[PDB]
Amino acid sequence: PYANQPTVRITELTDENVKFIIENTDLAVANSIRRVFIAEVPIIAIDWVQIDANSSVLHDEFIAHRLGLIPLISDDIVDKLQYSRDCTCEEFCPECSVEFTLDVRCNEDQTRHVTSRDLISNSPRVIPVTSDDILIVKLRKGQELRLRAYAKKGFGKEHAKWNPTAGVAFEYDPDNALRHTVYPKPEEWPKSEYSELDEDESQAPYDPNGKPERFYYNVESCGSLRPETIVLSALSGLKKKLSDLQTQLSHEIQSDV
Amino acid sequence: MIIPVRCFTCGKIVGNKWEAYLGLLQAEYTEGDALDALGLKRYCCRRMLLAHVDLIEKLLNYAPLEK
Amino acid sequence: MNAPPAFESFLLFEGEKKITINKDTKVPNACLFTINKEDHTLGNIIKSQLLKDPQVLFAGYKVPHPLEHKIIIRVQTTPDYSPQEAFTNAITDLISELSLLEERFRVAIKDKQEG
Amino acid sequence: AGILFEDIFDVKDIDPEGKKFDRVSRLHCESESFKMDLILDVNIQIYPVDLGDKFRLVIASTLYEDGTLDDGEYNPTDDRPSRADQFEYVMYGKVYRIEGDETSTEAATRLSAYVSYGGLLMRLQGDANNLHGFEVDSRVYLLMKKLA
Ligand SMILES: [Zn+2]
Ligand SMILES: [Zn+2]
Repeated sequence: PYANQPTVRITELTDENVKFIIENTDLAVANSIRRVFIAEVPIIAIDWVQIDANSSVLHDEFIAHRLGLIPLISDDIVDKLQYSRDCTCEEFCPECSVEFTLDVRCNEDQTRHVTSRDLISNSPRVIPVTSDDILIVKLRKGQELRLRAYAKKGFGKEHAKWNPTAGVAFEYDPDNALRHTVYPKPEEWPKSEYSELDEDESQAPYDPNGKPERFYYNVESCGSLRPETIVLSALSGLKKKLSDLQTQLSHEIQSDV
Repeated sequence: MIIPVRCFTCGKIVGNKWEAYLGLLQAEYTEGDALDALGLKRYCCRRMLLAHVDLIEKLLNYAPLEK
Repeated sequence: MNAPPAFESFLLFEGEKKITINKDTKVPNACLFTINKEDHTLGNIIKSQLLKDPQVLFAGYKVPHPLEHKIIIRVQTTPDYSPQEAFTNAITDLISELSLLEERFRVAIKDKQEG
Repeated sequence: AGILFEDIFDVKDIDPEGKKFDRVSRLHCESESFKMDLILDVNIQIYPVDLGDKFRLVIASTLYEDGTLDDGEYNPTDDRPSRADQFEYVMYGKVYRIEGDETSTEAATRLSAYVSYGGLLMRLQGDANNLHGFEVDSRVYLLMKKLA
């Protein structure tokens, strides 16, 4: 009735991808960790946009939606920041938001590409993943775009703009031993990247005593958070949800008894 | 209209890869090779640039309301 | 025009209790837990952890409606073992597993970087 | 006690007509001693069965076999009565038909016991002497272990 002792083996570690294997844990635990990668990892993104001038061929909400999807480097100050709901200040403050300024006007005949590089943050650390550049809008001569934007702290449950990761690869039981999927013709299915069987055989022999374990992960960051920090933040957030639920359950038990 | 950020399915940044894709197509590369050069592996990401039609370039042929 | 706010899936509004404990009168030593603003991420993990307990006779969770944000976890245990105790033990178990996993993952990251 | 039928069976066929189900095969068996025909559906991927292998099939009203009803409810924590765990494959079902060879005046000399184990059906044909413990709509435990 006690906790399994999971182990981690990290195979690939880049600035964009972390490929790791978690052993000796439940399938539900692994899937919840995967869901938190997408849903419950806090990340800073633009949520409040106010436009002073927009002469571009894209309307105001178009460019606002494009701005909100621009990832911002939230590696360390995301934990320091507080949700605007939990912040004591009205509107926005530096302890709950990062302000952005955009001012682009096309004066030359050549087309003007408004990029994330033209986003200017009041913080030196929260940068739109520009150490190419994400295109915001193209400006013909005589077209102008000036706006102010505030970046809030949020997670992917509220909006996909706060999804810190690209496609999270998840896999368990590479050679089909638990038969959680049944192949009508196993011979015509490509072998997994983590398959451990020979070319001659298609799937592993059925294991009645087996259970899902050794879950293969490949979390691809979108640049807002380092891909290793995504897993750390996910584990911390899942543990925080469990701890809050435990506190409220303890209060409920004491009150009802 | 314009190259979308954040590929619909997975969420990879593809808004910074349209001009590079156009250049790779213009110089040597085929579309499949150009997509690989940009690191667009998942076909959800590949269809973002492969099926993109850049109408904003046609929209820039119209004079602005204010000179 | 009837779009619910996007924060309505995790934010508790005024007067909404996070967890409600109600006994199940059909079976002895059985309880029903209603978690508000919670989804499969916590429900599935709690159900899986409760099944590891030999003293838990029944452990299941469900979302009654996807458009609503609520979890019902039904826990039945052996005599002289309250389902609330099993729930608390499962949560502590999950926290202990997550802490160990986080420590080991940090050690693995340190080993991979320059090592 | 609480044991309704016990015999050593030998598998004669696995799928005489065809493999109707991937995980379920139909064992056509004949017993020594009592000389009784057996048709049984057995989960194969869980309990593989080959052709011409002996197994001891025991049909009992209760696993405890000391004379207490099982009440038909699942409880993993019932090790206390020391149930019959001497078998590799244990099934739990209900007999739904007892067909016979009786004809008006004369009594039935051969009986057929039809049992559904959650959907895996069993027919046990033989002389009425050893099948008289079966009653329709009664819970039955199937206990089979392979023999060397
Ligand atoms: Zn504030
Ligand atoms: Zn994609």
